[PDB]
Amino acid sequence: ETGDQRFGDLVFRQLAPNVWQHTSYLDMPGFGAVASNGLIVRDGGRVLVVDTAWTDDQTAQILNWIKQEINLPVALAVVTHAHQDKMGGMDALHAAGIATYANALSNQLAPQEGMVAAQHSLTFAANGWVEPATAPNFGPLKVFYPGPGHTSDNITVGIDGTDIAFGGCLIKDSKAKSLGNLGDADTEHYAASARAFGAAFPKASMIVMSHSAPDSRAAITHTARMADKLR
Ligand SMILES: O=C(O)c1ccccc1/C=N/n1c(S)nnc1-c1ccc(C(F)(F)F)cc1
Ligand SMILES: [Ca+2]
Ligand SMILES: [Ca+2]
Ligand SMILES: [Zn+2]
Ligand SMILES: [Zn+2]
Repeated sequence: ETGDQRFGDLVFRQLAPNVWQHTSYLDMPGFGAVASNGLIVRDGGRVLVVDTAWTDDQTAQILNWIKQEINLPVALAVVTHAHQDKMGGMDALHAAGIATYANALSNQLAPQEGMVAAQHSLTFAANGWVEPATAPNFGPLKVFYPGPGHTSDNITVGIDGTDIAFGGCLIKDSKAKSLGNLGDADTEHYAASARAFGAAFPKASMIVMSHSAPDSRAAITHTARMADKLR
């Protein structure tokens, strides 16, 4: 709590001199607020965003918070897979004139998932690293596709010059008792994908994820341990 800022429906937490976490909440009618996290990154004189909020209105609130608190232009956004918690606000980013980037497969699945596709598609080598020509001027964002897990399209992001990596919805916290909704999951490859994310970002000590508070690297090995049990 203490330290967090609220702006409309959203909550913001500073993780590092130039990195903040954004949290938005879906109101599940019977259940109440379900939190989802993304990241905001100040890169010199511009801002980069990872993930939308659940809805367009909430995504607009992120951008307005950036305008109010950082007052630097948002140069691009990258969304980490084609479900509502990470791509629900695409229309808001587009309306705001932010260039948007997603895994090619996310963009291909988006219509069927009821999401709006990003403008640009990222592609990935066999070793999981983004093909650099598809991610121009990403500054410190290092984008890595670990393999199928939470979904087949899930990607992850590390921030150069920080100790932070973002596992999105693939990674659960180190006290988690399950892997959550596995309805679109690849149960066979999940564990290796979790470990691959760990290997991509070997010096990250702060692991940020969609549905828990930032954790140590314990979150990675813990998720992989649970995932091992799906085979
Ligand atoms: O199941 C979990 O792991 C979990 C745990 C805790 C909080 C959220 C989630 C899952 N959120 N989520 C992911 S991750 N990908 N998609 C969705 C989603 C959820 C609801 C809707 C709906 F309610 F609005 F329909 C849509 C998407
Ligand atoms: Ca919409
Ligand atoms: Ca689905
Ligand atoms: Zn999902
Ligand atoms: Zn999620």
